[PDB]
Parts: sequence; C-alpha cells; structure tokens
Amino acid sequence: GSSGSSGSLMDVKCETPNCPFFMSVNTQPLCHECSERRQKNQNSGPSSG
Ligand SMILES: [Zn+2]
Repeated sequence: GSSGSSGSLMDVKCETPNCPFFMSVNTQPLCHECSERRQKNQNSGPSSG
C-alpha cells in the first residue's frame, strides 16, 4: 500500500539509549529520526553553489 523504504525497522532499538525508536537497516546504528538529525551537522550549502 505504498509503504516500505530502502531501510527496514529491525527489532533492534536505536543506538541512542534515550531514543525509543528503532534503528532501520539504512539508518543503523541510528534511526530515521537521529540519522537525519545528524545529517544537519554536515552541510554542503546550496545545491547551486
Ligand atoms: Zn534514534
């Protein structure tokens, strides 16, 4: 039903012992939440530039 992504939430809890969310196969050891959250840290600026 239009569901499913590269990564699949496994029975393993997110790396962070404070994150109640599980870590996906493409987000591990972090989860979808943290994963993206971390990305912000590193940025290449505007696509154009
Ligand atoms: Zn997490």
